[PDB]
Amino acid sequence: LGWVTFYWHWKHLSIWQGNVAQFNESSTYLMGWFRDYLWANSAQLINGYNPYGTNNLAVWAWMFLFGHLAWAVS
Amino acid sequence: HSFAMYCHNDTMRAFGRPQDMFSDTGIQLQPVFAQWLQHIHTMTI
Amino acid sequence: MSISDTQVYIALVVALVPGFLAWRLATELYK
Amino acid sequence: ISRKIFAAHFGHLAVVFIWLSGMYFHGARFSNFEAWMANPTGIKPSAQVVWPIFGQEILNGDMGGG
Amino acid sequence: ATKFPKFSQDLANDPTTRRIFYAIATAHDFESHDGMTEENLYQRIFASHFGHLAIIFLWASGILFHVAWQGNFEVWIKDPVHVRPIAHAIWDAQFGPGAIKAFTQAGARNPVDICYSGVYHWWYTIGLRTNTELYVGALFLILLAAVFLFAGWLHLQPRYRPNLGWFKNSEARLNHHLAGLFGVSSLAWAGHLVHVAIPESRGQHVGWDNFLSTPPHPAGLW
Amino acid sequence: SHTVKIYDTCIGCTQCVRACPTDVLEMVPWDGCRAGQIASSPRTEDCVGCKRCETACPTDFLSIRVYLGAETTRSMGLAY
Amino acid sequence: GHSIKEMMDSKTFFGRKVEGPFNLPHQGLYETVNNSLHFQLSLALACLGVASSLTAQHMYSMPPYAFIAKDFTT
Amino acid sequence: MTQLTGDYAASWLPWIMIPLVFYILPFPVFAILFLWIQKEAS
Amino acid sequence: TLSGQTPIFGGSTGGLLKKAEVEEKYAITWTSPKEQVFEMPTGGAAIMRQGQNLLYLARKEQCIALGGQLRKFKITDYKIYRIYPNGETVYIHPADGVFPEKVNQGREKVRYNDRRIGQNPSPSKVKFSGIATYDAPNS
Amino acid sequence: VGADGVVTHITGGNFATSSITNNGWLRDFLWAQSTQVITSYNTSLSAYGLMFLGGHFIFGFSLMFL
Amino acid sequence: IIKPFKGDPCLGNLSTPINDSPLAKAFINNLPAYRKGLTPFMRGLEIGMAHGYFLVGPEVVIGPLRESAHGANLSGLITAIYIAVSACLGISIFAITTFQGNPKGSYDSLRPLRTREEWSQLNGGIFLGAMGGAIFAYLLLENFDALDAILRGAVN
Amino acid sequence: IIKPFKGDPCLGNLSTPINDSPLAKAFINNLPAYRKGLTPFMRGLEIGMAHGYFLVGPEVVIGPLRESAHGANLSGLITAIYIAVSACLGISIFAITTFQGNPKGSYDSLRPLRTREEWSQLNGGIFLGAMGGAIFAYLLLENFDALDAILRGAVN
Amino acid sequence: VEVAFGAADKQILIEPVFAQFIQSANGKILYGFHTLLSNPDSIAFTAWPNHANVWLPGWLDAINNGTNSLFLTI
Ligand code: CLA
Ligand code: CLA
Ligand SMILES: CC1=C(/C=C/C(C)=C/C=C/C(C)=C/C=C/C=C(C)/C=C/C=C(C)/C=C/C2=C(C)CCCC2(C)C)C(C)(C)CCC1
Ligand SMILES: CC1=C(/C=C/C(C)=C/C=C/C(C)=C/C=C/C=C(C)/C=C/C=C(C)/C=C/C2=C(C)CCCC2(C)C)C(C)(C)CCC1
Ligand code: SF4
Ligand code: SF4
Ligand SMILES: [Ca+2]
Ligand SMILES: [Ca+2]
Repeated sequence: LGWVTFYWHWKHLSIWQGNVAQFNESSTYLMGWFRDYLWANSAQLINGYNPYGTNNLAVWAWMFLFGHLAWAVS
Repeated sequence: HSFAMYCHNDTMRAFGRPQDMFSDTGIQLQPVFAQWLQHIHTMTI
Repeated sequence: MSISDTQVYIALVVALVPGFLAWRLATELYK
Repeated sequence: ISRKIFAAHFGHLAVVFIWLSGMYFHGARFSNFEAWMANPTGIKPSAQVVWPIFGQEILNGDMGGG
Repeated sequence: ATKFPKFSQDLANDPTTRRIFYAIATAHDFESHDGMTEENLYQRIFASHFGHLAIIFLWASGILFHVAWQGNFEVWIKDPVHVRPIAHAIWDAQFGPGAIKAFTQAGARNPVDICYSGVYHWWYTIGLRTNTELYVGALFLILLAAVFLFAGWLHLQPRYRPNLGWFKNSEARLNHHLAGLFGVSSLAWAGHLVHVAIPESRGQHVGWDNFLSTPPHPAGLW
Repeated sequence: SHTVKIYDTCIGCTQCVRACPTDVLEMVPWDGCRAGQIASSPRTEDCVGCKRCETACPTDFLSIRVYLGAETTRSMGLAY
Repeated sequence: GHSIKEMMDSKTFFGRKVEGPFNLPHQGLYETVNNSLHFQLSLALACLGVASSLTAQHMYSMPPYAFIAKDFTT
Repeated sequence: MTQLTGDYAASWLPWIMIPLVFYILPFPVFAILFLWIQKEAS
Repeated sequence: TLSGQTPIFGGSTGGLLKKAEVEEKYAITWTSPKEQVFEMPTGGAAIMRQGQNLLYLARKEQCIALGGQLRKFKITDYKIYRIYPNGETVYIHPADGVFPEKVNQGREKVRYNDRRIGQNPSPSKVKFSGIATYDAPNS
Repeated sequence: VGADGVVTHITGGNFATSSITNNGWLRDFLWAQSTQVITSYNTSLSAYGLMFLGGHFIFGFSLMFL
Repeated sequence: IIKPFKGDPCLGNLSTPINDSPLAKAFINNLPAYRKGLTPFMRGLEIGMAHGYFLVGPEVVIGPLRESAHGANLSGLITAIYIAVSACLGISIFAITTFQGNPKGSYDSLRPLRTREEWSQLNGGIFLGAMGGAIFAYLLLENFDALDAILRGAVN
Repeated sequence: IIKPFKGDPCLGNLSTPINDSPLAKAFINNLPAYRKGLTPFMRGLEIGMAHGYFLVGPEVVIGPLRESAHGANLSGLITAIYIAVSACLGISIFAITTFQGNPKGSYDSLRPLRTREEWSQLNGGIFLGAMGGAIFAYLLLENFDALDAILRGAVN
Repeated sequence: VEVAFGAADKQILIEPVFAQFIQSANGKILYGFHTLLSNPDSIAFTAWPNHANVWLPGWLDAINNGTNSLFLTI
């Protein structure tokens, strides 16, 4: 379910953003799954609090990092 | 005192309290004994 | 048009009825 | 035991010398040490060229000086 | 030689800290408790389903109460595409001024949470239009969760505990769970959709004081 | 307070008794072996649970078991 | 009506001598399911983890709710 | 704004219920929940 | 009871704790024909005396790990006691005077099942009963 | 260094302000400095983009045995 | 030199210059937890007052209210109320729950409070101790501008 | 059901769901007046603090000084000083005068304080209890404008 | 490795032609299998003895509109 819901999300994040030819050309190899889905879409997430401010994703930028701590402590 | 001060800064930066965290702008923790050895090794040349 | 100030206090005393009945069940199940 | 220790250090020192003769041989035949010694700023240090098979000659990037 | 756990006496004489944790992850395994027969087994399955249904009905009454009180279901229902729902409000007393401002979103006058559950879209479809129908649906689910905590207390009293022949009545339970639990309650939901949710999707307001007079069809009941 | 049962597939090779670190097992006389012995566990209150008697039994699907049960202060090895 | 205890042990199919339902021996399965509270629990979680996948596979493709297709996060 | 306000009805009620159930009441609750965990039988 | 001189040990840290004063405490007692040095089960090394030795240990696995060490010093006469805090010294190893490896008579087949191990009953035979499946009085 | 004397560093004084939160290590170090190994396909740094992803395999593969 | 603990080589401690000095034995056995001839209320009253006094410290200069002056000393007192209520809660909870048949062992030093009437008297001391000290360090901090003057002769 | 009081039909009480419940018996017998294993000072210190805390209440908002703010909290504290001095006067006066040969009957529950050394210790508890509570609710009321801010995030 | 070594055209790309047949057997006319509710001259499209597919013209407007998640392009 980290392969089901990673593929539901990236197929739909390419339709909602209009870039349907992003999923259709770079999901056939594992770099585009890592470059165009994980690395690209986490840009607006980890900037939930930069040194210059704080927006409405400041709790999702914190829970995203609370969940790396809970995974690593496992 | 090293990792949970990175979780104090991580919570103050998310709260919008950049004056409450262990910064050079907030609560300063200066390396007093290691800034002094940088002063010794340039005054003995 | 949100609910009134009294309707919050009405909900707090109605939910003492499943708050006390939750205590009658949790002790009849013999903790 | 100690004769096995002493004789296994010699076979180890004969393994470092194989690797140390592979760093000097690759600087001898497969490097740009001539072009790097003339200009150690513009020319990038490189040894270990790659064979033309499987399309992996894309790893042979430009190191300055052809 | 402690009292906790009272269900297993091989763990109450534990001299270590294993007693606390192994009494948590064994407390619902009723089949391994000391001094339990099969008839007393099923009567605690049955009366803890009642205390579990009340958790579901108190949880669903915390969805409804917190969007009637702190949500914008009156505001969202007029432009349901260009405004975000509100889950509840924030009271974290250690916010800075940069997090009061950042979380004061969706046209609120206080910090709030944008509801990503989709219950606003569910109640717009089934015919809920005001913050009062959400409130009297939240007060009803509180009282509905009270008749299930009372029923669970009822079926542990010795005049009301069912016997093992009633729990092992598999053919009579399949008759009523298909016809009554799945059939009638799906017949009843088609009753809500025809009477309330379809006419309220067409403009007219059908409520409790209104549904017995106006029929849902001009060729109605015949 | 574990439970060390002993089954009749024993051969009396005394290997579980030499491997026990707490003296739970001991050899009693019997009739169904060439050694004439079988193990018995009279000091099962001293069973530390470590199943070292089980690694020493040479009979296939071994003739001695330790059933880890209600653990106590001397069945968990606590010197504090 | 039907007696489930009879449907397990029925070994007669219009004069033939089949071993049970689908020529397979299902005898003694009534008192296996009915006494086991874990057979009844495993069949009820398998039939609820299919209805929970079927919820997910259908509610994105055939949305039942008003303007939930145009709310990309919920 | 610079303060936690509430536009909703009874906005004084999170002002006391959030300190109550989160740092005022649980240490009483963890005391009562400790006095039956470590209670002896006779 | 028990008596003997303690070995030359310069104190340790892995020794007795508050359990040994309050619950139970063990004591091994051997005699040595030599002034030799042995390894302590509580970490370190001690010199045993030439008379009756006496060493207080905290649990029974420390005594028989020490008893298995003295048997390599050809000392096979050790007695292990168990000292309750009221002073009651029981004598537990070896119980009959004979070591449990070699067989003696009068001893009992205690905790013995008269079946193969593979023919223990199923756990659905013992459902809602007090016994476990390895107690099982049939065969 | 330019033709005046000021120095423009590679990330630019980034350690002083953002290396005190470990969201800053995640955003300003691991995310922002791996833009050269992520976008290293079709180029001469192509093997580093494969060893980056072949490395993540062996870590997750290690957790089968651990 | 380090000899075994009170002459017993079998006990699990050492008679080391830190625990068995002349100095550090006469300092530890004269702290109020170990001083001879004290009622358990006077033990707890002296233990508490040394703790309420410093616990208002780390919140009035590096707390969330340090930018102000009158509200800084409130948040440092409110801290030491909550640290010392929830600690004196935990030792009434301790004595209720450990004195039920095992009075720290009926059968011994470093814990000389083994009675449950010597612990319920202790809990009354640490409460009134750690809040006399929390107020004395509160009245010496909200009156600091008036105490800088009388310790510098500025009041003539 | 209502049975006779502890099995005695001749005693003048009933074993009713209010006095002989499982809940209301475990709540009353765990209040500090009835809790098992408490010294009488710690009984009175907990009884008093719950009483000094609320008794400053009804005079700072409906008293004669309610129109002001700094003088309102003084008249509420001065009330709870006088309520709790004259109540802790009345129980030193009680123990002097009832313990003279009849210690609440030498021959029994609901009044477990029958010694006169268990009552003189109680009177010291209710005095220091009901004036720690009267000051804690005084310091939380004269600092209310500074406590509205830290419970609303107004101090950043 | 093929995209990394320059030659993205040397990828092995299996077109999933069995689940592209499912959408073309339900009404998706994008691929062009032209059978069985993609072929309007078929027995399943018309339902020749009764012609009571009143659900069908509304369904094919949904599956062939490219703005919903109903049977996405595969
Ligand atoms: C008509 C009479 C009737 C009704 C309404 C019920 C109702 C109920 N019983 Mg009862 N029961 C009955 C008669 C009845 N029973 C009789 C006669 C017996 C004697 C044998 C029992 C013995 C019994 C026991 C032992 C227990 C119950 C329990 C329950 C509760 C189930 C908990 C739940 O949430 O369900 C589900 C709620 C829903 C809204 C169902 C929706 C979710 C399902 C999974 C999806 C439905 C979709 C459908 C299946 C899809 C496929 C359709 C198909 C055509 C394609 C429920 C309220 C349990 C209980 O006590 O709970 C308190 C339980 O322990 N019953
Ligand atoms: C179970 C559903 C549910 C959930 C998840 C919540 C959640 C929340 N409520 Mg609550 N609430 C509920 C039901 C629920 N409520 C109901 C039915 C009422 C009407 C009486 C209320 C009235 C209420 C008020 C007045 C306030 C909240 C507030 C809050 C927020 C913080 C908690 C708090 O301090 O207040 C404490 C909670 C209560 C006083 C009542 C909750 C108890 C309900 C009735 C049942 C929950 C118990 C549950 C079944 C236990 C099972 C779980 C367990 C097994 C682990 C939090 C988001 C605060 C807020 O608005 O934040 C900004 C606030 O002050 N709620
Ligand atoms: C180890 C050591 C050390 C240290 C010490 C320390 C750590 C310190 C400290 C200290 C402290 C920490 C002190 C304290 C204190 C205190 C006090 C002095 C108190 C008080 C008080 C009071 C007086 C109170 C009062 C009151 C009351 C009773 C109530 C009412 C109110 C009032 C407030 C009035 C050194 C190195 C130096 C040396 C020696 C040894
Ligand atoms: C019956 C009941 C109830 C009721 C209850 C009540 C009636 C209440 C209350 C309450 C209260 C009424 C509480 C209180 C409190 C308190 C406190 C918490 C205190 C305190 C204090 C302090 C802390 C002090 C301090 C001090 C001192 C010691 C001296 C010096 C100064 C100072 C101030 C620092 C209900 C229904 C709810 C439920 C349950 C049962
Ligand atoms: S259990 Fe092992 S050692 Fe004991 S008699 Fe059987 S085979 Fe021999
Ligand atoms: S569990 Fe350990 S002590 Fe017990 S019989 Fe087996 S080896 Fe001996
Ligand atoms: Ca601040
Ligand atoms: Ca007046």
